[PDB]
Amino acid sequence: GLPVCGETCVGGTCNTPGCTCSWPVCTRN
Repeated sequence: GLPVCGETCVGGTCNTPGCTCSWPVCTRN
């Protein structure tokens, strides 16, 4: 739930391990 992945996901997918797309920002927990 936290935007601490240093990654955006405009296209809908995140590449950082443990991160998922809270569109359009990658989040972890």
